[PDB]
Amino acid sequence: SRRYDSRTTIFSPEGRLYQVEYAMEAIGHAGTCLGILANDGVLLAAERRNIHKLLDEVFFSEKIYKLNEDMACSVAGITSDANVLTNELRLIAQRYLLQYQEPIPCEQLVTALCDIKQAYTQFGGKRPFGVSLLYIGWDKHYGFQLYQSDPSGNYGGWKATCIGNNSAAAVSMLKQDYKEGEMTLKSALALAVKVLNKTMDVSKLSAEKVEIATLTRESGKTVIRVLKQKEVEQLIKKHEEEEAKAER
Amino acid sequence: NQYDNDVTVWSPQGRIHQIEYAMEAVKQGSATVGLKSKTHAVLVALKRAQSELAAHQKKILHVDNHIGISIAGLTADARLLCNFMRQECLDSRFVFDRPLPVSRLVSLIGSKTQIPTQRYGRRPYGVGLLIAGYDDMGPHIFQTCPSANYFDCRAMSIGARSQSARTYLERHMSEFMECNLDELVKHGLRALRETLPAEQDLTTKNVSIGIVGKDLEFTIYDDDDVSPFLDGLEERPQ
Amino acid sequence: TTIAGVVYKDGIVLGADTRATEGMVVADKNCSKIHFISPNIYCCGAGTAADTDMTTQLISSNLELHSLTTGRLPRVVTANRMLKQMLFRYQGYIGAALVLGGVDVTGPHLYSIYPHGSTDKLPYVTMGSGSLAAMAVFEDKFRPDMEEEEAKKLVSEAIAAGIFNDLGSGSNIDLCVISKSKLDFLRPFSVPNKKGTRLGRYRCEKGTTAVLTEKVTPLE
Amino acid sequence: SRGSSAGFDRHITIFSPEGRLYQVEYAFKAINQGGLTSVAVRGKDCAVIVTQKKVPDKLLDSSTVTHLFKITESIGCVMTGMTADSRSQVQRARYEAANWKYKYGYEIPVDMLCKRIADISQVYTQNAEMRPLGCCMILIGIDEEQGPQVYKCDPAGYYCGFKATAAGVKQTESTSFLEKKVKKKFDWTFEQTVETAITCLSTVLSIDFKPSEIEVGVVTVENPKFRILTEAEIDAHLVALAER
Amino acid sequence: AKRGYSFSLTTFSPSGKLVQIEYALAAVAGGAPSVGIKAANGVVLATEKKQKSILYDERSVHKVEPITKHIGLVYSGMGPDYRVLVHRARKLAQQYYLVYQEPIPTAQLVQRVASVMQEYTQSGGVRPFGVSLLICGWNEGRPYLFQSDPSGAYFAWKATAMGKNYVNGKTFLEKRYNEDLELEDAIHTAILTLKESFEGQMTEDNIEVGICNEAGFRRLTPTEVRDYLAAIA
Amino acid sequence: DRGVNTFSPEGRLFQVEYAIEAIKLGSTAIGIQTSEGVCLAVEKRITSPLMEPSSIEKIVEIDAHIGCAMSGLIADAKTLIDKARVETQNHWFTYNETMTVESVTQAVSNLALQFGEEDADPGAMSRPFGVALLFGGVDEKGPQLFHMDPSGTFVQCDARAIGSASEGAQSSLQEVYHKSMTLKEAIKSSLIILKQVMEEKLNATNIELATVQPGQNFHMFTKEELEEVIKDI
Amino acid sequence: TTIMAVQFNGGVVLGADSRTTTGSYIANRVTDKLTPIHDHIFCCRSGSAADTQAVADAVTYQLGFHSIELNEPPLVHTAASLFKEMCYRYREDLMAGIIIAGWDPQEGGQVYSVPMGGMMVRQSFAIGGSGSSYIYGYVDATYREGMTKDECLQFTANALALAMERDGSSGGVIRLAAIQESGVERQVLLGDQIPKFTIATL
Amino acid sequence: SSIGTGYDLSASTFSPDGRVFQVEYAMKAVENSSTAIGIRCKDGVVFGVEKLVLSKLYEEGSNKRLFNVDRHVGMAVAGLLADARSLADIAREEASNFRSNFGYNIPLKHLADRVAMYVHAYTLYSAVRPFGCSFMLGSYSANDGAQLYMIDPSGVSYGYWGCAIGKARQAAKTEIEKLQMKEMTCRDVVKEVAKIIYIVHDEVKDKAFELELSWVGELTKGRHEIVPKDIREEAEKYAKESLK
Repeated sequence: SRRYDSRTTIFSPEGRLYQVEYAMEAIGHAGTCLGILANDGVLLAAERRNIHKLLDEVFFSEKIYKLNEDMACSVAGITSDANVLTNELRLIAQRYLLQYQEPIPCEQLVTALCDIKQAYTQFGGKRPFGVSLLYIGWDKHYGFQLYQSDPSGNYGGWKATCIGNNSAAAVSMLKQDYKEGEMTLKSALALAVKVLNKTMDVSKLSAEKVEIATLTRESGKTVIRVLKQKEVEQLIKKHEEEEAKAER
Repeated sequence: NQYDNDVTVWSPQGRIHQIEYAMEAVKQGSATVGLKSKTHAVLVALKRAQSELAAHQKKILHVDNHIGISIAGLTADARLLCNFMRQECLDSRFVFDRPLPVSRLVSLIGSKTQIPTQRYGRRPYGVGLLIAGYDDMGPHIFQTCPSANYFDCRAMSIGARSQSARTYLERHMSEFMECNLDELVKHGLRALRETLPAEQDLTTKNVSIGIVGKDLEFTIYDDDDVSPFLDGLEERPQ
Repeated sequence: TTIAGVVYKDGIVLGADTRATEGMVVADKNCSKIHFISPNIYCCGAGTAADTDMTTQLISSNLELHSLTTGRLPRVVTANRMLKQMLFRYQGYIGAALVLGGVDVTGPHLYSIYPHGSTDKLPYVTMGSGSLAAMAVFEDKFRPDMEEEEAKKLVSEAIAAGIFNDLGSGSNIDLCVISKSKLDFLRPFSVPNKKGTRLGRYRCEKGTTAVLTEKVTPLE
Repeated sequence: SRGSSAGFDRHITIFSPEGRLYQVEYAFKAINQGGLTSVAVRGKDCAVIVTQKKVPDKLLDSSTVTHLFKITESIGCVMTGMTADSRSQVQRARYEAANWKYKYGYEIPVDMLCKRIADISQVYTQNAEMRPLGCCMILIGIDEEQGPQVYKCDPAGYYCGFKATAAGVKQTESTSFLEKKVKKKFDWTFEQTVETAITCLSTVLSIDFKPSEIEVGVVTVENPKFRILTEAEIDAHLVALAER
Repeated sequence: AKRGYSFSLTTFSPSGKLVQIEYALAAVAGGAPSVGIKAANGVVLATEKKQKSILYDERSVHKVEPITKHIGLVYSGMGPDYRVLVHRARKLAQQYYLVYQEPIPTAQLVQRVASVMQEYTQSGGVRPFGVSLLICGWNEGRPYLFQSDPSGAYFAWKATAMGKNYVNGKTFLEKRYNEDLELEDAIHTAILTLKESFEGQMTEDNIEVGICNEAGFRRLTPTEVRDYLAAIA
Repeated sequence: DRGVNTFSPEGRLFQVEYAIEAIKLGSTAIGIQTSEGVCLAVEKRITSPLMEPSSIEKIVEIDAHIGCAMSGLIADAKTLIDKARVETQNHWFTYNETMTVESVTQAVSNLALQFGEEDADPGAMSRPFGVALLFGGVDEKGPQLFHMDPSGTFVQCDARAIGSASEGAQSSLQEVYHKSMTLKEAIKSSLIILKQVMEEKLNATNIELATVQPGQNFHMFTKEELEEVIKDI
Repeated sequence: TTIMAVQFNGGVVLGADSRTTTGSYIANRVTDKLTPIHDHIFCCRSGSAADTQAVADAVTYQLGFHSIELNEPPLVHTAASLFKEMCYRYREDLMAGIIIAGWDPQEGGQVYSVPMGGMMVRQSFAIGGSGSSYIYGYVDATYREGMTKDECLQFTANALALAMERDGSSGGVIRLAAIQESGVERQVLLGDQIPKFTIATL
Repeated sequence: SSIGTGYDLSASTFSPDGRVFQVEYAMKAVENSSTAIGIRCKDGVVFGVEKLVLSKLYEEGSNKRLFNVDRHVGMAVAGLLADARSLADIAREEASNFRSNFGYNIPLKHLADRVAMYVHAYTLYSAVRPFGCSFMLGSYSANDGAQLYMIDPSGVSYGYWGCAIGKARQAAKTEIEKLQMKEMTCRDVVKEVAKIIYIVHDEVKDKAFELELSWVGELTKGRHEIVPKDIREEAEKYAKESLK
């Protein structure tokens, strides 16, 4: 029995978890996913990996998941393990709504799932979830927020972050253009396209390869929408003309 | 080489090494002698001391009014089996009122010790016991091993250098049946003396005696109570 | 509640009323009491209305799971044994009085299942509040091996007898005819009762009710 | 690669680099460890089972040594492989057959009995805790609606209906013998189906065996009850073979 | 007496790939070819039913299995593992009907089936399935087609191919498949995609085909397969 | 790699033998049994002058009549002492009397080989306690001292030393101790041997002294009364 | 409810009424209380209709599986013991009065009685149910030792006819069953076929 | 036929050639233990086990290899005596549960099947090891008559007229072949059983042995009893005289 055991919840000589770090390698192969914060709203931008001629396209989104009335998340890593985690996030958000009769704060929902992901790394002898999650939402305590999640159960509140393929190069590119406390949603969408175009395997950029979703508070209500192809096409062309205007 | 880690793994020769390694625990502990007559059963045990400042280890333990044991091996495994033997004797006196026969109790040990020798992640009881008991059939001397196999013996000695004691008991086996209580015990110490080297002999501090039978209940003699038995000893035969 | 079943030359005719009452007040005028089990077996229901629905739907769910694994049409004895064993385990706490009737490979089979878990195989059975009035029609006019139209007339008269004579039953007569090749689910077979139309309407004039606060919310 | 190994793919029931289950593949070789061959042939009137009855010494009681088993009054089977695993699958088959009649009212079909055993043996294939059963069950019996049925389940979990089947050491050789008989149009009667089954075990193994060396079990339309022929009736079929 | 392993058998490699899932995807690739095409008017599923011995009874065991009145399944890879997925899909479809009193949406059933397939890649002492599934259905006046792999991921397809030479199937599909095809035309192009990788003549016993529309899902009888197979319609 | 309950070719468990080796790295402790009481001495071993010396407690009271000194892994010891404190109060609740020193030691000795992987509770022990203990107290039999080790073998001792320099301190106790010595000589002798085995010089805020006598209850020596016996170097 | 089983040299003769009442109303006047368990083993049901039918189906499942494991024709004592274990263990939950009678190649004709308590005893003749109380006087006086098959058929029919006459819970149709080495043969006594007994009038 | 690394460590693991070595090594444990014989006669069964004396200090009757499963059932064991006693307790409980449910003495053919299923259940898992012992069962009644069964570490049960298990099982079986146990009375069998053990016993490899015999037939009215001092020594006298 112990001969066939892989030993997942065990420390290494250097003081680190192997199965967690190997799960971190799994996310680095997945599609590029970035989310950035603005003054009037907050948005997510993800690289769609499911690209084929004979795909049906039924769902509203591929990697953007709706969790709450005021909250949404994005996925980087294994799609199957993500479907379990996103379903759990929807349950925790509803348990809080049943108990307190008010929407769950953004930080409380992120920490709740990260407690479960930490449990898998400490006890159980099972493989950890190889999924990194980017959360966007609004609460009455702090407002518009952005969060990053790790397989170890590690969370962090960001203003501009990226996870997935070419994550190290993209986060440095986001560090170059971002302006603190002055960025609007209009300039944020232009910044997101700028990063995705440069940090990608197949360049030029088409509407089918990318997926952008926005979260904005309108008339005292949170509005979460996935931008359609025609809306995305305009954002690419606005950056495409900026490429031509650069040579002058 | 790789078959000596678990009890569940069988050797290509048709053996279990983990049970055989558990038997080595009995051989490392000090020797104890168990013999019987027609009316009495006596346990004579040799005590060990890690240092001269520390007292000698307890070797004979109580089980019931008619049953007693002398252990050889692990101390914690000895007390764990002793508590089981005490509980089974209490259950018989609670339900049937009568004292539980020795043959019944030894069979219960052979049932409990068999369980962990077959399951994964479980170990055999690394302790050998010599059981002295008296029922309505006479005196009894029983030998239990780390393996569930038990022995009904006339005289037996198990432990460190117990082979020398085993040879003495074999030459005087026919004498035991018609022996007096005082003489029966003297045969026990003389066997226990053979285990020790010619440099040292038996004293009041390292000898424990447990006697049970028709005349009296099980009683353990330790320091000043063991001295009437030691006095009148035949001199050391090197 | 008046439910009945019959066995004729070809198949089975099942009957039911449409009155559902809360105490001594009519709650539903048009209520379905003949329930779907399988494309060949149907079951009438009586007793506790909530218990009747959920007991039927569970066995119908299990038999659809059973028929697709076997690859052939489910048997009436399979529907009977499932209802018999499940109701027995609850010791009659689930108040479900059922009349099982379906056409099988073996032939026509009619059963009557009691809430405690007792089953009776008979050519004709009556269950519910007006079961005594319905049985009286069968014990007087029933004959072995009948025609389809002759069997349909007998059950309709049996249900109607429970409708007029029993206070617990009323309104429309529902019939379900199942044969070896044909399945007729006549929902309104006979409507003996009719409401006297309102000759003098008391329609409230526009703006006769006093309003304190008004709020209008637009929709997409 | 064709024959590659990684990790513990040959010790526990897990996938190999190619996508093959080695432990499951070794279970088929455990069937051939018994040194016996079973042949099943289906006719228009009956289903026939024939198997070797090896008695190495006179010390053994011949009546007790049998691979023919009764599950229901209408359903019988034969076991090929490890006898310890064989009896365990029979006792489970007897349980599933009785439970079907209790829960569903009517008697279990041969099609559903073989499917149930195949689903149980699938659990061994997916779980690493236990090894798959090193035995093979060939079920016979008449469905009261379709007719005679012959089914066979694998340690892998594969179940299928058959016109003619074989299992054991001489499995692949005897299956080729049945193919030649099926290709040609035959009038499959009671005597025709039995004689084809016996000759198959007599040509491949090349023995020309005695009535005490084989065991035969038939299920006919007139008698749906499972019956063993015994030495008195088996000899009658054997003496009739040496005629043409 | 038994216990059961609590540790996972599927673990992450130093590279970052799940070793057991990729080998399970290798197991499905070495199976019989299976095709599924949505036609906006109906759904068609066809698979290779090669028996390669004649002695086997062809009508006894089916590869195309119905789940409910409107949903069916076609697979590639291992047979025994598929059968357990059928019973589980049938039970999950009935659990939805008992609660909501409405025929289960195709998109919803696939989510529930893939969730079970995800478990066996993370649960203690179990290997993943060596089966990829093609789920068809009809609800809200719209046809549906999905694909669920050993990993637990699900994809929506217009037309796709599985089994051996799936790369040759999809390339032939994107060359032949067109939007707004009739149900009868969908069967013709589905039975032709299976001919791409087959060898050894097609007979009514050699392949198995099932259709799904507004009337519901049903398996086509060997008589109906016979007419759609004799070269012409 | 092997299981926790694995026997050696020698005839003993591995995990138990390694737990004995764990004590040899811990701090030294000396206990002496006298006719008029039992004294316990232990080094605090302060790593940094910033750390509070009063926080380091290696001698703790189980009851008002029994004290206990610990060596090796301090963290594991506090679990054993806490269990011993409950057992004394459980016996007090049931029998309305104080437990004997031998009985308290036997109660802790029952938790010796209660470690294992299979056939155990979800929150059971996986490894033995790497702690050597010195149970010193006064009952109706008089002043007694007991020694316990990871194996669970408990025995009465006149003078016992456990820790890093266990071999050096024991040899010094063998040439000084006799049956008819006084308690003041027992405290004096223990301190002279304690400074010999230490690496850092003996100080008032460096040692712990506790005496249990038939006269009074468990007494912990404060800094002021410690210097009263330190002045006699 | 009236049930009867009489033992003879060849095998057993069974008899049961056809009336099942839910208060004072007949729910079924055609009830078959003779339940087959095996090829030669039958039982007679009395008491709660839900309870008796559930146990009878459970014994059929238990004995059916038992007979195949031993590969031997089942004993009447074995079949009655399975009824005994269920009636005794759940005696506070079940209302059953089962009389088990059949045939086996080892002993022959056997009649066993399992009353409300859960006990088991072998008898030459057995009567149970509500209507059995009225015919205790008749059976004790008419019974002869060593009666033939034909005599036992008349003996059961007469006793049941007198029971249904007086008891309100008993009535309808007499159902008889004769079991021997040959097999099981059943007959149904109708309206005018019933044993005639005069009504005393002034 | 020997695998070193893997395949032979767990009982839930198949070897490349399709064998379970953990069961085979348990069969090697019974080969190292002394021979145990049992011959079925016309009116019962007679058992005979040679008990190797390890030390002269042990009492006569200790380490008994003859057990009473039921009042009519006997048990002769070979192999590891630790596992032999545990299987005896399971056999005793199986016989106890049958009488408690049905009310009559358990048939040997059913008892041998139910215990062998328990023996088999220890050969499929890694959590438990197969029993390292083989045993025999014998009973006599009025209806069933004389019956004898043998169960090996794998879990296989067969009927025997005369079986032997232990050190020299091959040498013992050749001696039973000469005997006419079909026609012989069990009183003459005890005389012949005793002399086989004396011939089989290797007195240059092994030291000394103690003879143990058992009755179960019409002579003891069906009850399994131990052979009295008068008959045992009378058969032991013939065993020594026929040796010359």
